[PDB]
Amino acid sequence: VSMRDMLKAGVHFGHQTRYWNPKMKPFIFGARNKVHIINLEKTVPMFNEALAELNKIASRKGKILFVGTKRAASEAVKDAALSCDQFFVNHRWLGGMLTNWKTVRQSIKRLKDLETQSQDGTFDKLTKKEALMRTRELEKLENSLGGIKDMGGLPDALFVIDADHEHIAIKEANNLGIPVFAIVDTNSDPDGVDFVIPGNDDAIRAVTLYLGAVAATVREGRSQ
Amino acid sequence: ELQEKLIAVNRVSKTVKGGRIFSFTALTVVGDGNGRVGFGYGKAREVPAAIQKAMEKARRNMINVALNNGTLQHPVKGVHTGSRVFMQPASEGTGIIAGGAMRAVLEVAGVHNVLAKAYGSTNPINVVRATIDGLENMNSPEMVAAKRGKSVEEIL
Amino acid sequence: GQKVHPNGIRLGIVKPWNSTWFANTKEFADNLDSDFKVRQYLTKELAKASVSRIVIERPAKSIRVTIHTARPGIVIGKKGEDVEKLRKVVADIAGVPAQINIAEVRKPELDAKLVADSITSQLERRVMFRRAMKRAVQNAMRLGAKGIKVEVSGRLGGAEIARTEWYREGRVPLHTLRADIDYNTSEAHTTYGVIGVKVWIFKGEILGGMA
RNA sequence: GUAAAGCGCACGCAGGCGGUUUGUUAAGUCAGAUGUGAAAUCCCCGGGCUCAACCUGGGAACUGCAUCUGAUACUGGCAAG
RNA sequence: CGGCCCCCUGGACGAAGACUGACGCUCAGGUGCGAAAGCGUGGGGAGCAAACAGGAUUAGAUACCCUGGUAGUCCACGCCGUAAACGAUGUCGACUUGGAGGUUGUGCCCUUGAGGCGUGGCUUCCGGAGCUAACGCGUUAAGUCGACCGCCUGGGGAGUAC
Ligand SMILES: [Mg+2]
Ligand SMILES: [Mg+2]
Ligand SMILES: [Mg+2]
Ligand SMILES: [Mg+2]
Ligand SMILES: [Mg+2]
Ligand SMILES: [Mg+2]
Ligand SMILES: [Mg+2]
Ligand SMILES: [Mg+2]
Ligand SMILES: [Mg+2]
Ligand SMILES: [Mg+2]
Ligand SMILES: [Mg+2]
Ligand SMILES: [Mg+2]
Ligand SMILES: [Mg+2]
Ligand SMILES: [Mg+2]
Ligand SMILES: [Mg+2]
Ligand SMILES: [Mg+2]
Ligand SMILES: [Mg+2]
Ligand SMILES: [Mg+2]
Ligand SMILES: [Mg+2]
Ligand SMILES: [Mg+2]
Ligand SMILES: [Mg+2]
Ligand SMILES: [Mg+2]
Ligand SMILES: [Mg+2]
Ligand SMILES: [Mg+2]
Ligand SMILES: [Mg+2]
Ligand SMILES: [Mg+2]
Ligand SMILES: [Mg+2]
Ligand SMILES: [Mg+2]
Ligand SMILES: [Mg+2]
Ligand SMILES: [Mg+2]
Ligand SMILES: [Mg+2]
Ligand SMILES: [Zn+2]
Repeated sequence: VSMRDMLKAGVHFGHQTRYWNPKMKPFIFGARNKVHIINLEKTVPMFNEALAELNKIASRKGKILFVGTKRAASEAVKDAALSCDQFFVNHRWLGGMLTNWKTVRQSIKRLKDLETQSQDGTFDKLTKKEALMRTRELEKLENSLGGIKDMGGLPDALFVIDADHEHIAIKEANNLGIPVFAIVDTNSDPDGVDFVIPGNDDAIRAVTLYLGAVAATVREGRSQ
Repeated sequence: ELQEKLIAVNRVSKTVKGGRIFSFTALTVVGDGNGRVGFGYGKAREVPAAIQKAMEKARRNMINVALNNGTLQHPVKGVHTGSRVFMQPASEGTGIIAGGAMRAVLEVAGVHNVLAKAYGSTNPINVVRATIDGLENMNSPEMVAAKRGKSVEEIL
Repeated sequence: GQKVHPNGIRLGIVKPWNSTWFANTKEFADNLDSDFKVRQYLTKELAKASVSRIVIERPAKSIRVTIHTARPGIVIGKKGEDVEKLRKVVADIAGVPAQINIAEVRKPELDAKLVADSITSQLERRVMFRRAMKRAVQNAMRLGAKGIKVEVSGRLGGAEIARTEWYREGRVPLHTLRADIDYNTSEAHTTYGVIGVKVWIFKGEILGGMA
């Protein structure tokens, strides 16, 4: 992504000067209208160097977890993961999603069992109310683990939108040593992101830019 | 090939509305006998469940120490809360001169000749944390040589 | 809180009867007394053969006893002899031509009666109760039981204050009538009194009624 | 700080401590040497009682003290800043 | 330490210079100051109020409640020298991420009041590393160090006896 490509999307935009985090000073161009302005001169090379690492991970058969819980951007992140055959979390993050992996596996198995059971049959044997209740539980399990049913094991890389909002995820990752790739607004604490991208995390246009560029490079890394 | 060792078993209590509920806590250590050592602490309603819980926890967070032919590299101090352990290298055949909680940790960690001593509290949990912290801060001639930008011969 | 007998509450839902004959009101009590005596004699003479169940049918003018056991050879005896020896005395007790069939329990650690009587036999040979409890529960869970609860009660270890200790592993839903739960009891007569053992074993819910 | 334990607060003599630069001094300190530090005991290598305890040869040690000759980074003295 | 005014007087701080040239820090013993109650002498005395006098309440009230009410509280000059005299945290110096206030100086700039950008003193509250048994402390440390002083060594006996 080129600085012009970002700037038109509005990547330079930031939170209010009232709400910023201390470590973000190096990445901040300045202030206008009491608004923090992010410096694309740092943003572009860091994003490119992160894309290099993401391409490397995906080119060694890496499993990638796209992470974002914004109600606006949930579907964008889900489609972003689907466009590169990867795994995602678009619904509210569950604590212990990575650290408590065994419990997630039981939930994954239950979701698989319900969908397999409906295809196999015996829903006729169940009472009509019971069969409908089982379908409702299957829908709830899908709304909870649609993205990670096929992750199989712990992912090899994480992509995070608004790292401050998803702070539990990054704490878990660091506890596991799983690398964190994150779009970091001025209000976030950048310590947890090993490849940090400072940029707007709310705006739909810039978020979609991040996701599309990452997914293009991930498909490229897969293709070899 | 990871030798394990139970250090202590305590009987803790907690009074729910009706009466007391007794639980068992197990403090254990595991190690490969060649410079990798970890400790674990487990709680359960019954003793063997607590012990096995501690065993799995001990396998996790197994730190690596820089040993020197079965003894330390230099005298080292390890302080956790009240407990304050002093460890010091010794010659071959000295044995493990240490207190119980230190003896288990040192024996599973892979040292055979140390002279240790525990000052302050001798609570097994804190003593174990103290001695593991002391072993972790131990430096090696090659490590300090790379750190200071000299060669191992320029230091010894 | 008292609990309904989990076997009796599922009769005709997922569990069958142990007696499956028909009788009017004038030969009903006679039939109950007859097959009570039959079951009593068979449990007395076969206490070492690990007998799990005694089903009793009464065709037109006969009686057919099916013995669900875990050690068929011991029940039959060599050359197929002891089975006939007990068949003739069953015919004497019932006062009608008798037949004896023998069905083998291929996995004894999944039958509630066998687990319970094993636990009681270990108890009256002064084995520590928690050991036998844990071993039974783990053996059952290992062979594919989806849940088991074992409860031993009454003056354990020869104390002076009787207490009840139970241990559950897995899923044992007692309020689900659709669930197939095998339940049995047994009593050990130790030198300090009688000790009661109860075993629940859950083997998965059954869909489609008795069929 | 709350477990025993900060004087109720200040001023202040004796006392302890003292920024920075050069010169000098050589008291502390340091190095070497000489004298002395009884023998026994302790310790090391040996020898003698059949072994051991025990006895015993030589050494090491006796961490000290005084003196002489040096060293001058540091502390002290003195002088000038 | 609390109305206002005058007279005499102590300290702190800031701006810009000039001057002195280590003249410093701490401090056993010593000296002074030191709430309230209390003491001695004299004065004063509205309110308040130990003691006390009643009225009640209460098994009991020598308490709490009520009506009175002396010393005392006030002033002058002496004495006393003790408080949960507390931040339960000795004094001095250096160093170590932040954020939000109060208060009091001050520099510079803008059309100037207004406002902006600084820079000191004191002070209040969150909190990072670190520390701590924990609670918590956290640039006004209970953090990292240095100088000197005071003090502690199980509870009771006892801050008592001599
Ligand atoms: Mg102690
Ligand atoms: Mg009932
Ligand atoms: Mg105290
Ligand atoms: Mg004080
Ligand atoms: Mg002073
Ligand atoms: Mg002086
Ligand atoms: Mg000096
Ligand atoms: Mg001096
Ligand atoms: Mg000398
Ligand atoms: Mg001598
Ligand atoms: Mg000899
Ligand atoms: Mg000799
Ligand atoms: Mg000599
Ligand atoms: Mg000098
Ligand atoms: Mg001058
Ligand atoms: Mg004094
Ligand atoms: Mg007074
Ligand atoms: Mg008086
Ligand atoms: Mg007076
Ligand atoms: Mg008077
Ligand atoms: Mg009055
Ligand atoms: Mg006092
Ligand atoms: Mg006060
Ligand atoms: Mg005090
Ligand atoms: Mg200070
Ligand atoms: Mg003040
Ligand atoms: Mg604080
Ligand atoms: Mg300090
Ligand atoms: Mg402290
Ligand atoms: Mg005492
Ligand atoms: Mg006194
Ligand atoms: Zn944001």
